[PDB]
Amino acid sequence: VDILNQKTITSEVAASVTSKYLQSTFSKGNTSHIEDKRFIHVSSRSHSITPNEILSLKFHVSGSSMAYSRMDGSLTVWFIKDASFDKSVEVYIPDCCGSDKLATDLSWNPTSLNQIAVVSNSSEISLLLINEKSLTASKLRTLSLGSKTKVNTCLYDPLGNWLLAATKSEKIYLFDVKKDHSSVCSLNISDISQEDNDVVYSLAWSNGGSHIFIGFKSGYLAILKAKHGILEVCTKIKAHTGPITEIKMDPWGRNFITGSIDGNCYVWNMKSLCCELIINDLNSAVTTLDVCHLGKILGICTEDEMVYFYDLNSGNLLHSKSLANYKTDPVLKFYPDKSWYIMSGKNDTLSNHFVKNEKNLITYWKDMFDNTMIEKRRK
Amino acid sequence: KGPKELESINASMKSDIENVRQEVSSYKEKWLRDAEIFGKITSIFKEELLKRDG
Amino acid sequence: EQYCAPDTDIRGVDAQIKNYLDQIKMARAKFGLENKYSLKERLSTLTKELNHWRKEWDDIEMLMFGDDAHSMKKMIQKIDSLK
Repeated sequence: VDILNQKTITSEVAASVTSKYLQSTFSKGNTSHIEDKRFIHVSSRSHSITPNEILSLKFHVSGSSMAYSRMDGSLTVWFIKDASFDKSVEVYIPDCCGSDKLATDLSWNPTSLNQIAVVSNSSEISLLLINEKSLTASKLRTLSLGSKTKVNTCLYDPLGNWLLAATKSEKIYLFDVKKDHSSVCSLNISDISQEDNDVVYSLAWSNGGSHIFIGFKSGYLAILKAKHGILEVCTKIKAHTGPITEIKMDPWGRNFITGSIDGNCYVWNMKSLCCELIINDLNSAVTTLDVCHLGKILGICTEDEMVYFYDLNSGNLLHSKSLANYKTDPVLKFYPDKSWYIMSGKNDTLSNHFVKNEKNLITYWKDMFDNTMIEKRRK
Repeated sequence: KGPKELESINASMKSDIENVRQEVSSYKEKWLRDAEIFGKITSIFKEELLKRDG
Repeated sequence: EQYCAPDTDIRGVDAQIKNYLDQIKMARAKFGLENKYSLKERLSTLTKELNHWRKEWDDIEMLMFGDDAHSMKKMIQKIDSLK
Protein backbone atom coordinates (compact mmCIF):
# COMPACT_ATOMS: atom_id res chain seq x y z
CA VAL A 1 0.00 0.00 0.00
CA ASP A 2 2.76 2.41 1.02
CA ILE A 3 4.50 1.93 -2.33
CA LEU A 4 1.51 2.86 -4.47
CA ASN A 5 0.36 5.78 -2.30
CA GLN A 6 3.11 8.13 -3.48
CA LYS A 7 3.47 8.29 -7.25
CA THR A 8 6.42 10.68 -7.26
CA ILE A 9 9.62 10.08 -5.32
CA THR A 10 9.25 11.69 -1.90
CA SER A 11 11.70 12.06 0.97
CA GLU A 12 10.59 8.88 2.75
CA VAL A 13 9.99 6.45 -0.13
CA ALA A 14 13.47 7.29 -1.43
CA ALA A 15 15.20 6.38 1.83
CA SER A 16 13.44 3.01 1.96
CA VAL A 17 14.30 2.09 -1.64
CA THR A 18 17.99 2.92 -1.28
CA SER A 19 18.22 0.68 1.79
CA LYS A 20 16.98 -2.26 -0.27
CA TYR A 21 19.36 -1.50 -3.12
CA LEU A 22 22.39 -1.60 -0.84
CA GLN A 23 21.02 -4.70 0.87
CA SER A 24 20.68 -6.61 -2.40
CA THR A 25 24.05 -5.59 -3.84
CA PHE A 26 25.99 -7.58 -1.20
CA SER A 27 24.42 -10.86 -2.31
CA LYS A 28 25.91 -13.95 -3.92
CA GLY A 29 24.89 -13.51 -7.56
CA ASN A 30 25.56 -9.76 -7.49
CA THR A 31 29.34 -9.78 -6.95
CA SER A 32 32.24 -10.87 -9.16
CA HIS A 33 35.99 -10.73 -8.60
CA ILE A 34 38.20 -8.83 -11.02
CA GLU A 35 40.53 -11.25 -12.84
CA ASP A 36 43.61 -9.10 -12.16
CA LYS A 37 47.27 -10.07 -12.27
CA ARG A 38 47.40 -10.10 -8.47
CA PHE A 39 44.21 -12.18 -8.28
CA ILE A 40 46.14 -14.74 -10.33
CA HIS A 41 49.21 -14.52 -8.08
CA VAL A 42 47.26 -14.68 -4.80
CA SER A 43 45.10 -17.62 -5.92
CA SER A 44 48.18 -19.73 -6.62
CA ARG A 45 49.78 -19.05 -3.23
CA SER A 46 46.45 -19.66 -1.46
CA HIS A 47 45.61 -22.93 -3.23
CA SER A 48 49.12 -24.35 -2.74
CA ILE A 49 52.10 -12.69 1.90
CA THR A 50 53.68 -9.66 0.22
CA PRO A 51 51.43 -6.57 0.39
CA ASN A 52 51.23 -4.06 -2.47
CA GLU A 53 48.36 -1.63 -1.86
CA ILE A 54 46.88 0.46 -4.65
CA LEU A 55 47.89 4.12 -4.79
CA SER A 56 45.14 5.58 -7.01
CA LEU A 57 41.97 4.41 -8.72
CA LYS A 58 40.34 6.65 -11.32
CA PHE A 59 37.40 6.42 -13.72
CA HIS A 60 37.07 8.11 -17.06
CA VAL A 61 34.33 10.73 -17.08
CA SER A 62 32.42 8.79 -19.75
CA GLY A 63 32.49 5.82 -17.38
CA SER A 64 34.07 3.45 -19.88
CA SER A 65 37.70 3.10 -18.70
CA MET A 66 39.32 2.41 -15.34
CA ALA A 67 43.01 2.79 -14.50
CA TYR A 68 44.85 2.20 -11.20
CA SER A 69 48.44 1.98 -9.98
CA ARG A 70 49.81 -0.60 -7.52
CA MET A 71 52.57 0.29 -5.06
CA ASP A 72 55.67 -1.42 -6.44
CA GLY A 73 55.09 -1.75 -10.16
CA SER A 74 52.65 -1.28 -12.88
CA LEU A 75 49.69 0.66 -14.17
CA THR A 76 46.69 -1.36 -15.26
CA VAL A 77 44.07 0.03 -17.64
CA TRP A 78 40.76 -1.78 -18.10
CA PHE A 79 38.28 -1.08 -20.91
CA ILE A 80 34.54 -1.51 -20.30
CA LYS A 81 32.20 -0.68 -23.15
CA ASP A 82 29.10 -2.37 -21.74
CA ALA A 83 30.18 -5.85 -20.61
CA SER A 84 30.29 -5.63 -16.82
CA PHE A 85 33.92 -6.24 -15.97
CA ASP A 86 34.80 -9.32 -18.06
CA LYS A 87 35.50 -7.57 -21.35
CA SER A 88 39.18 -6.66 -21.78
CA VAL A 89 42.30 -5.56 -20.10
CA GLU A 90 43.83 -3.52 -22.80
CA VAL A 91 47.23 -2.64 -21.35
CA TYR A 92 49.35 -2.92 -18.25
CA ILE A 93 52.79 -1.33 -18.14
CA PRO A 94 55.48 -2.69 -15.77
CA ASP A 95 57.80 0.29 -16.20
CA CYS A 96 55.22 3.01 -16.72
CA CYS A 97 56.58 6.38 -15.59
CA GLY A 98 60.20 5.34 -15.75
CA SER A 99 62.06 2.38 -14.29
CA ASP A 100 63.39 4.06 -11.15
CA LYS A 101 60.44 5.59 -9.26
CA LEU A 102 56.78 4.89 -8.46
CA ALA A 103 53.50 6.03 -9.97
CA THR A 104 51.70 8.12 -7.38
CA ASP A 105 48.73 9.87 -9.00
CA LEU A 106 46.70 9.61 -12.21
CA SER A 107 44.27 11.77 -14.16
CA TRP A 108 42.36 11.12 -17.36
CA ASN A 109 41.74 13.80 -19.98
CA PRO A 110 38.10 14.92 -20.30
CA THR A 111 38.47 16.35 -23.80
CA SER A 112 40.55 13.64 -25.49
CA LEU A 113 38.98 10.19 -25.46
CA ASN A 114 42.12 8.23 -24.54
CA GLN A 115 45.01 9.91 -22.69
CA ILE A 116 46.31 9.76 -19.10
CA ALA A 117 48.77 11.98 -17.21
CA VAL A 118 50.91 9.90 -14.83
CA VAL A 119 52.99 11.80 -12.28
CA SER A 120 56.13 10.25 -10.77
CA ASN A 121 57.86 11.51 -7.70
CA SER A 122 60.83 13.10 -9.42
CA SER A 123 60.09 16.35 -11.28
CA GLU A 124 58.41 15.31 -14.49
CA ILE A 125 54.88 14.73 -15.79
CA SER A 126 54.64 12.14 -18.56
CA LEU A 127 51.54 12.32 -20.75
CA LEU A 128 50.92 9.05 -22.58
CA LEU A 129 48.32 7.53 -24.90
CA ILE A 130 46.68 4.13 -24.46
CA ASN A 131 46.37 2.48 -27.86
CA GLU A 132 43.03 0.97 -28.84
CA LYS A 133 43.99 -1.64 -31.45
CA SER A 134 47.23 -3.02 -30.02
CA LEU A 135 47.95 -3.39 -26.31
CA THR A 136 50.63 -0.73 -25.96
CA ALA A 137 51.11 2.59 -24.20
CA SER A 138 53.16 5.17 -26.09
CA LYS A 139 54.24 8.53 -24.70
CA LEU A 140 53.18 11.92 -26.03
CA ARG A 141 55.35 14.46 -24.20
CA THR A 142 57.10 15.08 -20.88
CA LEU A 143 56.71 18.35 -18.98
CA SER A 144 59.18 20.05 -16.63
CA LEU A 145 59.84 23.48 -15.13
CA GLY A 146 62.55 25.33 -13.23
CA SER A 147 62.71 25.13 -9.45
CA LYS A 148 60.69 21.90 -9.50
CA THR A 149 61.46 19.71 -6.53
CA LYS A 150 58.98 16.78 -6.24
CA VAL A 151 55.47 16.62 -7.69
CA ASN A 152 52.89 14.36 -6.05
CA THR A 153 49.40 15.13 -7.31
CA CYS A 154 47.97 16.05 -10.69
CA LEU A 155 44.37 16.99 -11.47
CA TYR A 156 42.56 17.82 -14.66
CA ASP A 157 39.82 20.43 -14.84
CA PRO A 158 36.35 18.83 -15.15
CA LEU A 159 36.01 20.83 -18.38
CA GLY A 160 39.47 19.78 -19.60
CA ASN A 161 40.84 23.30 -19.57
CA TRP A 162 43.68 23.30 -17.03
CA LEU A 163 46.10 20.99 -15.23
CA LEU A 164 47.14 21.44 -11.62
CA ALA A 165 50.33 19.80 -10.37
CA ALA A 166 51.40 20.39 -6.79
CA THR A 167 54.31 19.72 -4.44
CA LYS A 168 53.60 19.32 -0.73
CA SER A 169 56.47 21.56 0.30
CA GLU A 170 57.38 24.18 -2.29
CA LYS A 171 55.00 25.18 -5.07
CA ILE A 172 51.82 24.78 -7.13
CA TYR A 173 51.80 24.81 -10.94
CA LEU A 174 49.16 25.56 -13.59
CA PHE A 175 49.52 24.23 -17.12
CA ASP A 176 47.19 25.48 -19.84
CA VAL A 177 45.78 22.71 -22.01
CA LYS A 178 44.11 24.48 -24.93
CA LYS A 179 47.00 26.24 -26.63
CA ASP A 180 49.96 24.18 -25.39
CA HIS A 181 51.00 22.53 -22.15
CA SER A 182 52.80 25.65 -20.93
CA SER A 183 53.24 27.04 -17.43
CA VAL A 184 50.94 29.98 -16.75
CA CYS A 185 51.44 30.66 -13.05
CA SER A 186 53.16 29.40 -9.92
CA LEU A 187 52.29 30.07 -6.28
CA ASN A 188 54.45 29.41 -3.23
CA ILE A 189 52.60 27.46 -0.52
CA SER A 190 53.97 29.79 2.18
CA ASP A 191 51.78 32.54 0.71
CA ILE A 192 48.73 30.26 0.94
CA SER A 193 49.19 29.04 4.51
CA GLN A 194 50.85 31.71 6.65
CA GLU A 195 50.95 29.79 9.93
CA ASP A 196 53.64 27.11 9.85
CA ASN A 197 55.37 24.55 7.63
CA ASP A 198 52.20 22.86 6.36
CA VAL A 199 51.94 19.82 4.09
CA VAL A 200 49.27 19.72 1.40
CA TYR A 201 47.29 16.48 1.81
CA SER A 202 44.40 16.72 -0.66
CA LEU A 203 43.07 18.93 -3.44
CA ALA A 204 39.84 19.23 -5.42
CA TRP A 205 38.39 21.14 -8.34
CA SER A 206 34.96 22.71 -8.08
CA ASN A 207 32.25 21.59 -10.48
CA GLY A 208 32.59 24.70 -12.63
CA GLY A 209 36.35 24.61 -12.74
CA SER A 210 37.22 28.04 -11.38
CA HIS A 211 38.10 27.44 -7.72
CA ILE A 212 40.55 25.06 -6.03
CA PHE A 213 40.09 23.59 -2.54
CA ILE A 214 43.31 22.82 -0.64
CA GLY A 215 43.54 20.87 2.60
CA PHE A 216 46.55 21.28 4.87
CA LYS A 217 48.07 19.48 7.85
CA SER A 218 47.13 22.07 10.47
CA GLY A 219 43.46 21.77 9.52
CA TYR A 220 43.15 24.92 7.43
CA LEU A 221 41.11 24.92 4.22
CA ALA A 222 42.05 27.42 1.52
CA ILE A 223 39.87 28.35 -1.44
CA LEU A 224 41.71 30.03 -4.29
CA LYS A 225 40.55 31.29 -7.68
CA ALA A 226 41.87 30.38 -11.13
CA LYS A 227 40.35 32.95 -13.46
CA HIS A 228 42.52 32.88 -16.57
CA GLY A 229 46.09 32.83 -15.26
CA ILE A 230 45.88 34.51 -11.86
CA LEU A 231 46.06 32.28 -8.79
CA GLU A 232 45.01 34.26 -5.72
CA VAL A 233 43.52 33.31 -2.35
CA CYS A 234 39.86 34.10 -1.72
CA THR A 235 39.11 32.80 1.81
CA LYS A 236 40.82 30.78 4.53
CA ILE A 237 38.72 29.00 7.16
CA LYS A 238 39.89 26.64 9.89
CA ALA A 239 37.79 23.51 9.55
CA HIS A 240 39.17 20.61 11.58
CA THR A 241 41.63 19.90 14.40
CA GLY A 242 43.78 17.60 12.29
CA PRO A 243 44.91 16.89 8.72
CA ILE A 244 42.09 17.22 6.20
CA THR A 245 42.14 13.81 4.55
CA GLU A 246 39.71 13.99 1.60
CA ILE A 247 37.46 16.57 -0.09
CA LYS A 248 34.47 15.70 -2.31
CA MET A 249 31.75 17.61 -4.16
CA ASP A 250 28.02 17.16 -4.58
CA PRO A 251 27.09 16.19 -8.15
CA TRP A 252 24.19 18.66 -8.04
CA GLY A 253 26.48 21.47 -6.94
CA ARG A 254 24.81 22.11 -3.59
CA ASN A 255 27.38 21.22 -0.94
CA PHE A 256 30.82 19.72 -0.38
CA ILE A 257 32.14 17.22 2.16
CA THR A 258 35.40 17.18 4.16
CA GLY A 259 36.93 14.44 6.33
CA SER A 260 39.73 14.49 8.87
CA ILE A 261 41.88 12.42 11.23
CA ASP A 262 39.56 12.87 14.19
CA GLY A 263 36.23 11.11 13.77
CA ASN A 264 34.80 14.16 12.07
CA CYS A 265 33.00 14.70 8.75
CA TYR A 266 31.09 17.88 7.89
CA VAL A 267 28.87 18.82 4.94
CA TRP A 268 29.42 22.48 4.02
CA ASN A 269 27.05 24.17 1.65
CA MET A 270 28.58 26.13 -1.23
CA LYS A 271 26.49 29.33 -1.16
CA SER A 272 27.06 30.69 2.36
CA LEU A 273 30.15 28.51 3.03
CA CYS A 274 28.95 27.41 6.47
CA CYS A 275 28.57 23.92 7.94
CA GLU A 276 25.12 22.43 7.36
CA LEU A 277 25.05 18.83 8.60
CA ILE A 278 27.36 16.85 10.91
CA ILE A 279 27.71 13.06 10.86
CA ASN A 280 28.21 11.53 14.33
CA ASP A 281 30.93 9.05 13.44
CA LEU A 282 32.96 8.77 16.65
CA ASN A 283 34.71 5.53 15.80
CA SER A 284 38.02 6.21 14.04
CA ALA A 285 39.79 8.32 11.39
CA VAL A 286 38.02 8.53 8.04
CA THR A 287 40.33 7.27 5.27
CA THR A 288 38.35 7.37 2.01
CA LEU A 289 35.11 9.16 1.20
CA ASP A 290 32.86 9.37 -1.86
CA VAL A 291 29.34 10.17 -3.00
CA CYS A 292 27.00 8.70 -5.60
CA HIS A 293 26.13 10.27 -8.92
CA LEU A 294 22.54 11.04 -7.97
CA GLY A 295 24.04 12.53 -4.84
CA LYS A 296 22.31 10.51 -2.14
CA ILE A 297 24.62 7.78 -0.82
CA LEU A 298 27.75 8.73 1.12
CA GLY A 299 30.35 6.03 1.71
CA ILE A 300 32.68 6.49 4.68
CA CYS A 301 35.46 3.99 5.41
CA THR A 302 37.38 4.47 8.65
CA GLU A 303 40.50 2.94 10.25
CA ASP A 304 38.41 0.47 12.26
CA GLU A 305 38.11 -1.35 8.90
CA MET A 306 34.36 -0.79 8.63
CA VAL A 307 32.32 0.86 5.87
CA TYR A 308 29.16 2.92 6.34
CA PHE A 309 26.48 4.31 4.04
CA TYR A 310 24.55 7.47 4.90
CA ASP A 311 22.21 9.97 3.31
CA LEU A 312 23.21 13.46 2.27
CA ASN A 313 19.88 15.19 2.88
CA SER A 314 19.48 13.64 6.33
CA GLY A 315 22.35 12.11 8.28
CA ASN A 316 20.75 8.73 8.89
CA LEU A 317 22.48 5.38 8.44
CA LEU A 318 21.42 3.00 5.67
CA HIS A 319 23.80 0.05 5.93
CA SER A 320 27.05 -1.04 7.57
CA LYS A 321 29.47 -3.83 6.66
CA SER A 322 32.42 -4.82 8.83
CA LEU A 323 35.54 -6.09 7.10
CA ALA A 324 37.95 -6.78 9.96
CA ASN A 325 40.02 -9.84 9.00
CA TYR A 326 41.77 -8.15 6.06
CA LYS A 327 44.89 -5.96 6.05
CA THR A 328 43.77 -3.45 3.41
CA ASP A 329 43.33 0.28 3.16
CA PRO A 330 40.04 -0.38 1.41
CA VAL A 331 38.88 1.92 -1.36
CA LEU A 332 35.27 2.71 -2.21
CA LYS A 333 34.62 4.11 -5.67
CA PHE A 334 31.27 4.71 -7.34
CA TYR A 335 30.79 4.54 -11.10
CA PRO A 336 30.20 7.96 -12.70
CA ASP A 337 27.26 7.05 -14.95
CA LYS A 338 25.46 4.25 -13.14
CA SER A 339 24.82 3.42 -9.50
CA TRP A 340 27.25 0.56 -9.01
CA TYR A 341 30.40 0.63 -6.92
CA ILE A 342 33.79 -1.08 -6.78
CA MET A 343 34.93 -1.83 -3.24
CA SER A 344 38.55 -2.84 -2.95
CA GLY A 345 39.79 -5.69 -0.82
CA LYS A 346 38.49 -9.21 -1.09
CA ASN A 347 41.36 -11.28 0.24
CA ASP A 348 44.65 -9.42 0.52
CA THR A 349 44.63 -6.42 -1.81
CA LEU A 350 41.97 -7.00 -4.45
CA SER A 351 38.99 -5.33 -6.08
CA ASN A 352 35.43 -6.61 -6.40
CA HIS A 353 32.57 -4.67 -7.92
CA PHE A 354 28.96 -4.93 -6.85
CA VAL A 355 26.32 -5.04 -9.59
CA LYS A 356 22.58 -5.42 -10.19
CA ASN A 357 20.42 -5.77 -13.31
CA GLU A 358 19.08 -2.21 -13.06
CA LYS A 359 21.45 0.73 -13.44
CA ASN A 360 20.04 3.49 -11.24
CA LEU A 361 17.99 3.74 -8.09
CA ILE A 362 15.31 5.41 -10.20
CA THR A 363 14.95 2.45 -12.54
CA TYR A 364 14.84 0.20 -9.48
CA TRP A 365 11.94 2.03 -7.82
CA LYS A 366 10.22 2.12 -11.21
CA ASP A 367 10.46 -1.67 -11.42
CA MET A 368 9.35 -2.26 -7.82
CA PHE A 369 6.30 -0.07 -8.51
CA ASP A 370 5.25 -1.99 -11.62
CA ASN A 371 5.54 -5.36 -9.89
CA THR A 372 3.34 -4.24 -7.00
CA MET A 373 0.79 -2.71 -9.41
CA ILE A 374 0.17 -6.11 -11.04
CA GLU A 375 -0.93 -7.51 -7.66
CA LYS A 376 -3.36 -4.62 -7.10
CA ARG A 377 -4.56 -5.24 -10.65
CA ARG A 378 -4.93 -8.90 -9.66
CA LYS A 379 -7.29 -8.44 -6.70
CA LYS B 1 18.81 13.53 -33.35
CA GLY B 2 17.61 17.10 -33.46
CA PRO B 3 18.60 19.58 -36.18
CA LYS B 4 19.61 22.30 -33.71
CA GLU B 5 21.97 19.80 -32.08
CA LEU B 6 23.29 18.47 -35.40
CA GLU B 7 23.96 22.06 -36.45
CA SER B 8 26.09 22.40 -33.31
CA ILE B 9 27.81 19.05 -33.87
CA ASN B 10 28.63 19.65 -37.54
CA ALA B 11 29.89 23.20 -37.00
CA SER B 12 32.07 22.06 -34.09
CA MET B 13 33.86 19.61 -36.38
CA LYS B 14 34.41 22.33 -38.99
CA SER B 15 36.11 24.52 -36.39
CA ASP B 16 38.22 21.56 -35.27
CA ILE B 17 39.50 21.06 -38.83
CA GLU B 18 40.49 24.74 -38.76
CA ASN B 19 42.39 24.03 -35.53
CA VAL B 20 44.28 20.83 -36.39
CA ARG B 21 45.31 21.93 -39.90
CA GLN B 22 46.80 25.10 -38.41
CA GLU B 23 48.60 23.30 -35.58
CA VAL B 24 50.08 20.54 -37.75
CA SER B 25 51.86 23.06 -39.98
CA SER B 26 53.25 24.72 -36.86
CA TYR B 27 55.09 21.45 -36.23
CA LYS B 28 55.90 21.07 -39.93
CA GLU B 29 57.71 24.41 -39.77
CA LYS B 30 59.63 23.82 -36.53
CA TRP B 31 60.90 20.45 -37.76
CA LEU B 32 62.32 22.21 -40.80
CA ARG B 33 63.55 24.99 -38.48
CA ASP B 34 65.49 22.29 -36.64
CA ALA B 35 66.69 20.96 -40.01
CA GLU B 36 68.42 24.10 -41.28
CA ILE B 37 70.55 24.47 -38.15
CA PHE B 38 71.34 20.78 -37.61
CA GLY B 39 73.44 20.72 -40.78
CA LYS B 40 76.13 23.05 -39.43
CA ILE B 41 78.43 20.30 -38.11
CA THR B 42 76.46 17.07 -38.72
CA SER B 43 76.81 17.22 -42.52
CA ILE B 44 80.53 17.69 -41.90
CA PHE B 45 80.26 14.95 -39.28
CA LYS B 46 78.57 12.92 -42.04
CA GLU B 47 81.86 13.20 -43.93
CA GLU B 48 83.49 11.94 -40.75
CA LEU B 49 80.74 9.31 -40.49
CA LEU B 50 81.04 7.40 -43.76
CA LYS B 51 84.85 7.30 -44.00
CA ARG B 52 84.99 5.74 -40.54
CA ASP B 53 82.37 3.23 -41.72
CA GLY B 54 83.77 2.62 -45.21
CA GLU C 1 -1.58 29.92 -34.00
CA GLN C 2 -3.35 29.91 -37.37
CA TYR C 3 -5.91 27.28 -36.37
CA CYS C 4 -7.59 29.63 -33.89
CA ALA C 5 -7.19 33.02 -35.59
CA PRO C 6 -10.45 33.83 -37.40
CA ASP C 7 -11.34 33.77 -41.12
CA THR C 8 -9.32 30.78 -42.31
CA ASP C 9 -10.05 27.45 -43.95
CA ILE C 10 -8.93 24.42 -41.95
CA ARG C 11 -7.66 22.36 -44.89
CA GLY C 12 -5.43 25.16 -46.14
CA VAL C 13 -3.40 25.20 -42.93
CA ASP C 14 -3.33 21.40 -42.60
CA ALA C 15 -1.21 21.44 -45.77
CA GLN C 16 1.28 23.80 -44.13
CA ILE C 17 2.17 20.93 -41.80
CA LYS C 18 2.93 18.53 -44.67
CA ASN C 19 5.26 21.23 -45.98
CA TYR C 20 6.79 21.64 -42.51
CA LEU C 21 6.94 17.93 -41.68
CA ASP C 22 9.08 17.22 -44.75
CA GLN C 23 11.31 20.26 -44.30
CA ILE C 24 12.37 18.79 -40.94
CA LYS C 25 14.04 15.71 -42.38
CA MET C 26 15.42 17.61 -45.36
CA ALA C 27 17.57 19.36 -42.75
CA ARG C 28 18.22 16.23 -40.69
CA ALA C 29 19.57 14.23 -43.62
CA LYS C 30 21.63 17.22 -44.76
CA PHE C 31 23.53 17.28 -41.46
CA GLY C 32 23.23 13.53 -40.91
CA LEU C 33 25.26 12.68 -44.00
CA GLU C 34 27.86 15.45 -44.21
CA ASN C 35 28.56 14.75 -40.52
CA LYS C 36 28.45 10.98 -41.05
CA TYR C 37 31.74 10.21 -42.75
CA SER C 38 32.90 13.16 -44.88
CA LEU C 39 33.76 15.03 -41.68
CA LYS C 40 34.59 11.91 -39.66
CA GLU C 41 37.50 10.73 -41.81
CA ARG C 42 38.78 14.29 -42.15
CA LEU C 43 39.32 14.01 -38.39
CA SER C 44 40.52 10.40 -38.49
CA THR C 45 43.84 10.77 -40.32
CA LEU C 46 44.43 14.38 -39.28
CA THR C 47 44.51 13.49 -35.58
CA LYS C 48 47.01 10.71 -36.25
CA GLU C 49 49.26 13.00 -38.29
CA LEU C 50 49.12 15.58 -35.51
CA ASN C 51 50.33 13.01 -32.97
CA HIS C 52 53.23 11.79 -35.13
CA TRP C 53 54.72 15.25 -35.71
CA ARG C 54 54.27 16.08 -32.04
CA LYS C 55 56.01 12.87 -30.94
CA GLU C 56 58.83 12.82 -33.50
CA TRP C 57 59.49 16.54 -32.99
CA ASP C 58 59.74 15.84 -29.26
CA ASP C 59 62.86 13.76 -29.95
CA ILE C 60 64.80 16.15 -32.19
CA GLU C 61 64.08 18.93 -29.70
CA MET C 62 65.40 16.46 -27.10
CA LEU C 63 68.71 15.96 -28.94
CA MET C 64 69.59 19.61 -29.63
CA PHE C 65 68.56 21.26 -26.34
CA GLY C 66 69.05 18.16 -24.24
CA ASP C 67 71.07 15.38 -22.63
CA ASP C 68 73.31 14.72 -25.62
CA ALA C 69 74.48 18.32 -26.07
CA HIS C 70 74.47 18.74 -22.29
CA SER C 71 76.48 15.54 -21.74
CA MET C 72 79.02 16.86 -24.24
CA LYS C 73 79.49 19.80 -21.87
CA LYS C 74 79.66 17.95 -18.55
CA MET C 75 82.44 15.53 -19.54
CA ILE C 76 85.10 18.16 -20.27
CA GLN C 77 85.12 19.54 -16.73
CA LYS C 78 85.47 15.92 -15.60
CA ILE C 79 88.74 15.90 -17.58
CA ASP C 80 90.42 18.97 -16.09
CA SER C 81 89.49 17.91 -12.56
CA LEU C 82 91.67 14.85 -13.15
CA LYS C 83 94.29 16.88 -15.04
